[PDB]
Amino acid sequence: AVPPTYADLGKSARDVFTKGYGFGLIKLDLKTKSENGLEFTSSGSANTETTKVTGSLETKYRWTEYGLTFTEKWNTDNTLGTEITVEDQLARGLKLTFDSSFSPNTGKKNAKIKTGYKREHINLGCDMDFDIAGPSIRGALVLGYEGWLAGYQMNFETAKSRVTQSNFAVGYKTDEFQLHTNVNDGTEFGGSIYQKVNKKLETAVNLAWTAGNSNTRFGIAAKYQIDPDACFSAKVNNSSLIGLGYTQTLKPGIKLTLSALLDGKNVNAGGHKLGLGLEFQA
Amino acid sequence: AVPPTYADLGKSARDVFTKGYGFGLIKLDLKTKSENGLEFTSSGSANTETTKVTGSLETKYRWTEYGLTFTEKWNTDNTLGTEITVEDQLARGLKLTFDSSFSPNTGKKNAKIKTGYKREHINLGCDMDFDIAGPSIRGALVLGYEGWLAGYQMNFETAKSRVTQSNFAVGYKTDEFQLHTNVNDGTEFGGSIYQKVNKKLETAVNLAWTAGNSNTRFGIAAKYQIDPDACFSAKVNNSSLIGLGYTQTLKPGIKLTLSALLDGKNVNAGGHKLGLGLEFQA
Repeated sequence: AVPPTYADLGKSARDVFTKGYGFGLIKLDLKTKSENGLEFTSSGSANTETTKVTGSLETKYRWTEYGLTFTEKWNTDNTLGTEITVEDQLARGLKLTFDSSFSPNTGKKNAKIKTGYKREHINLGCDMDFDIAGPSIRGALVLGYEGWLAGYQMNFETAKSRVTQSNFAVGYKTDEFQLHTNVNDGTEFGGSIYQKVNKKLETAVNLAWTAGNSNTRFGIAAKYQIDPDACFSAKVNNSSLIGLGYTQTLKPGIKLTLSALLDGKNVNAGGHKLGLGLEFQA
Repeated sequence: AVPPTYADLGKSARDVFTKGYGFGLIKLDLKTKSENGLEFTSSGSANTETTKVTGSLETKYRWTEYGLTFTEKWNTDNTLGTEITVEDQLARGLKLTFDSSFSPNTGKKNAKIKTGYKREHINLGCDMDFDIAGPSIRGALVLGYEGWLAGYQMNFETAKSRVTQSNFAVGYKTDEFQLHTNVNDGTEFGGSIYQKVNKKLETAVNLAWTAGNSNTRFGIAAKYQIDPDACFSAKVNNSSLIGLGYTQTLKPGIKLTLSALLDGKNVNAGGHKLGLGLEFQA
């Protein structure tokens, strides 16, 4: 197989915890993809406690004839963004992205070049961040061998002339099961198991702990596809948090989400938080 | 005083009937705004009778140094739209709007120029619709004299080369009282009284009837601001419809509306119409 990128090691397990829940938010997501042409994505988020409302729109065109993508982004902080991508064009599995950002308000310019090469057993990348703050280089390599996966990931900040990030991951990955472990910066240790237990049930267990501290954090989560139109998520962690999430397809490509976060204390006050999401695909 | 535009004759009364009700819709609006800068709204609307779920974004920038507004709209059905407005710029009370619509999916283009001039006693407008169907021109004039209002409104469709619309209105307007009458096309007769009865109560009566039919339609409506956070609307018409609407600010910038439309008939056969609106304002 072609292995995942370094960032995607452990992603499935991460998804069982993160998708299906949006506590303290009212979320609106709109997607309109054309079989032959423009793709439009907008997201809008109200935080129900701060009354803050966030927004972003994205326009993306695929010229699938020349392996090209052009994207334009806009958000609520007046941050503008363009991204050009070339994939599979100079060689199979090579991907080159130029990404530029502009902020009319502040005049903050950012540019990035991201390069990726992947093939059977190997997934490499190298991101370059051009900045006033200072250029940094992020490199990643994932090697795979009969279901096993080994990866290394680094960041170099040129102004401080020092690696400021050095991450290792080891894992094992099938289509029904995933083991992931990592240590960031010789300091943060993490592990996860992901299980596709049947056609209707996904489960995940997550662990995290830190050099020099004897405590351990863990979470257990599930996702149960009741039928093709309804989906229940439940998760607990050892800080005493319980998350619940329910997703209902109302009409093809329209889904509605309710979620509740509950704490390990009283319920006659501002404890258990709520969330609502509506997702529309065209 | 500067009189309203032709379209806004009778608006207040119309508002008592229309605002605070959304029967057979579930609506969700998330908005953020800035004195200097952007204003932004993303919207989602389910029609519970058609099962149709609609989604919208709108971006507004007011450059009030140059009398400019730019507005940008997007929806699910692929329609895009821009509106540029110049006001008070060539002369006091002059307003010019440039309006374009585009469909990435239909290829359907629409363009409009709307011009308005207003000043003491006079409000005149002229809208040009540059349609494939065919250009049409709408003109309007409203004169006022000591609280009285008289207006004429016409539309010319260039493909049929004939006036297809000829409307007269006569009215009397104070800030606590409004009388409006009109006849459209020598055919549709209407009239309305609006009363701001106190700081908390608005009332409206509407009449409508049609040449060659002896029947009359009428409606009575109220709008009662219970306190600054809660608002009740009630209306009845002589088709036996009862509308109820209730608007509550739950937290500053979060407003919930419930509304019911009830027939005069059995309530155990599925004829009542419900609605729910939630607005989130940053």
